[PDB]
Amino acid sequence: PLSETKCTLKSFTVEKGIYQTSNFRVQPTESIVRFPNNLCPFGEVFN
Amino acid sequence: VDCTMYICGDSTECSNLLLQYGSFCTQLNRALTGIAVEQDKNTQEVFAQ
Repeated sequence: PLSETKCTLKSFTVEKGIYQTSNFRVQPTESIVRFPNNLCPFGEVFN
Repeated sequence: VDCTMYICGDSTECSNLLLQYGSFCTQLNRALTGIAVEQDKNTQEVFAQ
């Protein structure tokens, strides 16, 4: 995280202070598909 | 305001194209930071003399 700011100032000298390096994001663990709790009568057609 | 995320929600398909407009993404941050930096200079000189 220190090296990425020096690429923002383009300089090898980094003046005393606070600099804003590229943002970070939290990333998703998993997908959650949810559909409510008919059925097609394939037991009534095929059987 | 993060241009990359604002314009392109979390998606590289849009993120790639944004690279073609160059500094438009960054220089806004430079503008906003330019504001927010001095916003404390205002309060600096007004209240703390």
